[PDB]
Amino acid sequence: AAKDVKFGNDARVKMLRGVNVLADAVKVTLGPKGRNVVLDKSFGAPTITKDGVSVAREIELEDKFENMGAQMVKEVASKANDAAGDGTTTATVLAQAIITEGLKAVAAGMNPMDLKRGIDKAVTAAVEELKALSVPCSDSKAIAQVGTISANSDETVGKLIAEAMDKVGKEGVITVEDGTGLQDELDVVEGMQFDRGYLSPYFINKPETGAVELESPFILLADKKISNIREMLPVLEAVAKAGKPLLIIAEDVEGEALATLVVNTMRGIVKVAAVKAPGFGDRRKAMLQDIATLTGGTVISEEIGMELEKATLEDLGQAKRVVINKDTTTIIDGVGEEAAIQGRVAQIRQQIEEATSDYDREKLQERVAKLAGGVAVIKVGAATEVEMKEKKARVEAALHATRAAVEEGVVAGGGVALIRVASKLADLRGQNADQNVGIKVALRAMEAPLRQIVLNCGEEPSVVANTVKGGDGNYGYNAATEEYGNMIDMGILDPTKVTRSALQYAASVAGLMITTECMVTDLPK
Amino acid sequence: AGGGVALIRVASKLADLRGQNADQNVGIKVALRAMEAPLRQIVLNCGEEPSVVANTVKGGDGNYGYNAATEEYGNMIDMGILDPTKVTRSALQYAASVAGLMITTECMVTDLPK
Amino acid sequence: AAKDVKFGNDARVKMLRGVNVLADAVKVTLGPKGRNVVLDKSFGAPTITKDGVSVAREIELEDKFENMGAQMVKEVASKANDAAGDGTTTATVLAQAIITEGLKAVAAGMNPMDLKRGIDKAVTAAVEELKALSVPCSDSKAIAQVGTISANSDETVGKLIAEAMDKVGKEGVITVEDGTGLQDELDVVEGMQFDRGYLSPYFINKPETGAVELESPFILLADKKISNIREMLPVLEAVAKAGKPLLIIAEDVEGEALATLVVNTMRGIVKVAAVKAPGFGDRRKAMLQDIATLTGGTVISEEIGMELEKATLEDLGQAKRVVINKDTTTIIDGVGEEAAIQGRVAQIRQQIEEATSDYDREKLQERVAKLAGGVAVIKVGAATEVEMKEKKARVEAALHATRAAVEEGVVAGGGVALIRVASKLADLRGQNADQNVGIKVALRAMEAPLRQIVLNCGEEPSVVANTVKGGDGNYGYNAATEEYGNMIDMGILDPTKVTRSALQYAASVAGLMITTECMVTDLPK
Amino acid sequence: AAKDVKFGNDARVKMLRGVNVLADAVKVTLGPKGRNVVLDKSFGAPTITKDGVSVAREIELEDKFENMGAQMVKEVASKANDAAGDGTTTATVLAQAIITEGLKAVAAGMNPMDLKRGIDKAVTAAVEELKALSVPCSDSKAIAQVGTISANSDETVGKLIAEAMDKVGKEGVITVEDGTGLQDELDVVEGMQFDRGYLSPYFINKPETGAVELESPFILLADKKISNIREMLPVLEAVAKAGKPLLIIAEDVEGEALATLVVNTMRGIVKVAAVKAPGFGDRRKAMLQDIATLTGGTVISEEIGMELEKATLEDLGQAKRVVINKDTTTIIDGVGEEAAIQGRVAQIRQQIEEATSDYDREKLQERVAKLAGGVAVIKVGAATEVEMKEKKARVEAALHATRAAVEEGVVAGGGVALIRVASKLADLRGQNADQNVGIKVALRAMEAPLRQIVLNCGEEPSVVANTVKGGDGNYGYNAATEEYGNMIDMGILDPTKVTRSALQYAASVAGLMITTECMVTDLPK
Repeated sequence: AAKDVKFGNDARVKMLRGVNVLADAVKVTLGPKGRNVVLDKSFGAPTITKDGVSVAREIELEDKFENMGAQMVKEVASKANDAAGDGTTTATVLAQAIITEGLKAVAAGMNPMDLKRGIDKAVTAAVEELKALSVPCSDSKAIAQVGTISANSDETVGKLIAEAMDKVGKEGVITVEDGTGLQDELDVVEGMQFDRGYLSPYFINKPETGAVELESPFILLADKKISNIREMLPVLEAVAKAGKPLLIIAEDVEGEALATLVVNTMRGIVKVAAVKAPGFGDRRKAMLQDIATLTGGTVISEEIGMELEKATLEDLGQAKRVVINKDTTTIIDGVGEEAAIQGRVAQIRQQIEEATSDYDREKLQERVAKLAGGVAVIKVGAATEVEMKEKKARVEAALHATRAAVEEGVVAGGGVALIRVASKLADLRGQNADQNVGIKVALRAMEAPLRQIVLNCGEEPSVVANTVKGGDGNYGYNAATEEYGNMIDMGILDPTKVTRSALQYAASVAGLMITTECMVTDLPK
Repeated sequence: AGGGVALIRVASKLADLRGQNADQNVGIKVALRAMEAPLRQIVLNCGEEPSVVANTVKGGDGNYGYNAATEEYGNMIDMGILDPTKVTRSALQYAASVAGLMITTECMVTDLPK
Repeated sequence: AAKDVKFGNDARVKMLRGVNVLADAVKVTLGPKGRNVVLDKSFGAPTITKDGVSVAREIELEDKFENMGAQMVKEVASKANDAAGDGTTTATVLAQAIITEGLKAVAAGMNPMDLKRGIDKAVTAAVEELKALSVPCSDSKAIAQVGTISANSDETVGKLIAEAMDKVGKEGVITVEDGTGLQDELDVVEGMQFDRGYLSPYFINKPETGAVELESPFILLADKKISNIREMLPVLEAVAKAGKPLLIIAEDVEGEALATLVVNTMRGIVKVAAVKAPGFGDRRKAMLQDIATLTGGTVISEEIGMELEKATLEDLGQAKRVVINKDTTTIIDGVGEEAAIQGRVAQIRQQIEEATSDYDREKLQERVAKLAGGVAVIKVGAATEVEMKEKKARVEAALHATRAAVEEGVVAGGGVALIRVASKLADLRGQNADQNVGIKVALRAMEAPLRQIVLNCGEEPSVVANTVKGGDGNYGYNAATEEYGNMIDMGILDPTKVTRSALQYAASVAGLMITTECMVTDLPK
Repeated sequence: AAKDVKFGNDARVKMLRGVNVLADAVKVTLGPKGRNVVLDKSFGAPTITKDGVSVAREIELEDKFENMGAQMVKEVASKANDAAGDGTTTATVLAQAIITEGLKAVAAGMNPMDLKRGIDKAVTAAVEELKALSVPCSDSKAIAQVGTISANSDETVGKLIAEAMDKVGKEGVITVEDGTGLQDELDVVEGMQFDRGYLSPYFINKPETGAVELESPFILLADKKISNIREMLPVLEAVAKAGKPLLIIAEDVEGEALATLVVNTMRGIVKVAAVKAPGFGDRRKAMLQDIATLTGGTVISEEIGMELEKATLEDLGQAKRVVINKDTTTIIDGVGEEAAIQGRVAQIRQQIEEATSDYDREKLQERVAKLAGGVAVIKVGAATEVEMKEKKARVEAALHATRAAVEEGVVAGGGVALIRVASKLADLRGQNADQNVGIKVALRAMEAPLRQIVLNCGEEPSVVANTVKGGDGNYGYNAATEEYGNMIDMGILDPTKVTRSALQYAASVAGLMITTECMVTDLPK
């Protein structure tokens, strides 16, 4: 209906002022000396937290425009978390910094399109100057130190992780279950994991992690699209019995039978979830077959004349547990006998011999790895339910950030990482003044994360920063101890992956906004 | 020659075209000066005075234009900057259709703001 | 009483918005393709003009602050006119240009104090790059061409001037009287001129020129300060008779007898005017003596026991006409007999022989020059009163601008002068970005004057400027003909002095304003 | 004080809307089928008239700007009347026409400065195309027909004029006095007339004509400026006796003794009036001498040592009547004896023999003419006071318009004159479209005057115009008879001088306004 449209300053100041809220309202839970943000709840008591993520989710403004802004940068930062395991709070505070100075420039008479390049250059450079500091993390000794710092100095964790990776390689699968009663457990089981997520939220039964979890469920393997729920019934009812939930893996599921299951397992009538099959094309119909052998089931395709109506509970796959992120599935321990599995491996092991191309080769070594190096399972320790559910968490967080260190290393955390990088590129230049500025902006805006935590401590950031700059190396300022030194030795660091993601995604958005001339939203009625 | 020149080119030749009464000669000048738009615009999305870039593309001939991306002139065709003819035509005609109708409208009838 | 006080943006935007009026309301009467500005009068018909000066005088805003700004820049430009003979309209439009971009900068985050330096450097440089183009004007042939272009191609004028300067040196005195009936007249008379102005306006009887004029007046020469009007009466009454006005030259005249005469010759009771004696110290009491011999009178000092009460009409000086600018007096043809004058010269001619220092020398060659090379008098031609009063004007304007060419040459007028200069200094830099910008601002702001006249012609300035830049030399754009070429040959030029003054004074102000943080005015009540 | 300033449309629409009143409120009293305009008076009854001049005087609007406009065009039209003897109403309606279409153009996107030229060309052309139709008026037969039509078909007048011109040449002086009792009288007396007006209004004792009249007054002839009223007393009192008024002729009279007499003859204490002497320079001191011999008095200059204090009533000039317009004096019958006058002529008659130049010659034949061909005096007829004062008027109006016919002929009046001219110049063109339009505008705007009178008759002007155009020659439309034919034969015509003046002055103004971008007036407080 009748829209409202704004251009120029207006269209932007709204965006700015709009993000300034999302920012200012998160840049406090920053660091160790971070403050509390109270998030009013409806029924019950307010929620008091310092989790910059939860504080974000609850942001949404009145003025349709301001909101629009604050709703974009909000949307991008969320991506950093999706990749690394943290940073979103950082991203957000970075973005704010660029945008604040960017728009301060644009409106001063400089070209937007250049300021965007100057910025992207200054970044593309700093992203590498950053890969410099990156200090490897390959030996299972250093892996321990990481997980140990991610669990708040709990040595028990660090080891647990290291012991796990040393069983399936730092490129393997790792899951965390619940404990059976004190004494941490660890063992390897036939499993798998592919890059597919849930088809729609709601299936979500654990809004804490933001994913789904089904125990001893049944799996549906059918090659084709599913719209007519009718095809389901003969199986959705054979699965109402035995009282076990169901997982759906097929070419896809559209609006009909989709919005159907989204409601049935919503009232509590047989819980089910679905996700697109793996990959596409001709290799799709093959990968899907592995999952079948892996879970003692059968593939249901139309190419051989099989219908979803003529399928009992025997033709279904089955495992002892499965998880499914926003964009990541993962099967744990399947019924498949080590006979048809070790044999399916032999068939694929030969597919590599009759290899005629490099591509055909790659996608085969991948298919095997996931199928032979099963999955790692860590059952957290214990001593009372309350403590068990707390360690479980610190483990996931640790394991996570660890993985991301193994990949691109780790670097002087706590805000230095950036001030360091950005202190070298002081000579970087572009083609026109309007681009040189697009840079200075991007640098001065990396001094933010630190300058902030130094502020959540009532200590003049003006200085603490100036001083961290007046040196070199991993020399930083420890937020907690209020004394300087080597940030790495002091145990203050973040995987490199994240300090990067946060710097890039922040840049992405800020850019777009600096190069925006028009906004179109509904009318305040 | 795409990227806005196509038009400025054509419209630069027809500088002698005339009609029957002043009120028609003007109906022309209007239509020409309005073809210098598309270019004059992209030249604006680059913060470069369109006033000039246009004037200069006019002060020549052939497929000589201004490359928006490179910020340097030359042969628009060689430089890989072009649009099928069909389109640069369609757009010029349909735009004309409408504008016409509106310029020859004396009455509008719509529901009441309630 | 209760003041209102503003700081920061506020204090400035008011100033800006305040000058934007004074500017935008004068930058139209610019050039040959200039428009008309109507200045409402009370009783009678509106005044229609294109004289950017008259349009200024009538500017004064409501909002005490906006007015404050517009009232400063207004005050400085007026100085250009005072020195050269034009430029004020230019100064004003220049000022606008700097300030508009300066404040656009300050408020963008740059240092004010630097922007001021960057600007002043960019100027101090361009001022010389300008003395380059300056093409001399010493031979009485080129002098003619100037006066001729200042009189709108009237050769008769150009000659008149040249013939005049060739009688008292290009460093002499020149005045324009009224004609006696066709046929231009020219002759030399015993006179003098010193750097002193009226003590207060009002004495002004010709608000057109803005000065005072007294015919066949009496002169008062007394060495001392005058506060008690009582001392005057014995002479102010001997001067009510004979019906001639009176000129006062004494050490000074303070609040008492001053605000006294300011009112007496206001009602029409004996017209009088006063001005500080010449120079100061010991040489003051001497210079003043020359004026006496020069005008057949006597000096009245307290050092010999002379009182202002005991002075008849015989002890008074007398001439046939005197003028007195804002800061310039000038005596024309005095009663002094060529006996005591040619003798006073002989006395001073020797003072130079017994010269012991370079200073003592200088101030003696000056005293003689003014006393020996009397004054030039040009009685304009005729043929009806209406035409006579029109040529008289074109002569003053011409003579004026000429003088200013003789001093610092002439240069490609009509806005090029500047675009030229400012096109070379493209490499000029300072110490910090915030100073480099203080420059770019000052250059881009010199392209204004032209960019404007090109606008009073409906021709895209964007181009006409770009094109005048894309060359070199005195190559410009003729506003009148709408065709390019050599601005000098085409007869389009302004004395160098002025194009300088206007650029400097404009700079002065803009500077101050860019370095202002507080404004203090009365309350809107 | 605090001014208000407007630019662009605003500055103009105000002016337009402002004139539209002055116009619309006068363009009705136009022609023979003209309507009545009621002009409220304070004390008494409203004034009902059709004299577009009187209706103008009483216009002055509220909105400072609209007024400004309506006050300019109002001021220029008044000039037409000053030269010719009519037209002001026409000028005003012309101006309106140009301005209305001009600004309609400017604001449409065309250049103002061009539109002004296009217009001025179209005029400069039409002004001549007009000198075509101009049909001579030299023979005392055609002169009669003119005066006769200017007196509303009263043959008696026409003759009176003709008989008068035939006594002092169509280049002589003619005045209208009051009658002595029926039977028109006519005779020649020693008099003179120069181009000088009253120094300030108020002296005006007959606000009907707008001039001054003194019977059997004394005259003051003094060569010099007069500021100190003191110099007067010894004579202003010798003139209080004898009870006769006084006329002042001197180099000039400034602020002092001026604002002095302006008040003394205001309370009724001895009526006096003053006017600048004739011409300037050296010939001024001579012309003034004639006036002396002419009026049996003596010249009072400072060059021979004469003071205004030492002058009785014998040294004063004297005549039997004098008149003084806005810019025209005129002496009637002086005491000078035909001895010193016929002798002064002989002295000047020789000045011509010893003639060395063409200029010196001219100004001598002029001095004699005015002095030898005295003045004509027409004492209107009678039969009751009321009718006598009515004929007197019709005579002045007639005599006037006649003079103006003798000079530049006469042409098809009643609005055709213009439509005719403007119908030929249909091919006239300029340099750019924006100038061709500046023409079309100026032509279509000449069809106004007619188009209007045709409207004050409820007859579609659309046609009557179209039809007068569709022919040629002096073929027009008679407003009164409502039938066409030869406008000259039908007795419908206006001196050429006026139809010109009105077309030019109207153009002048309209121009200026079309080329105005700024207005500056006081604040509505």
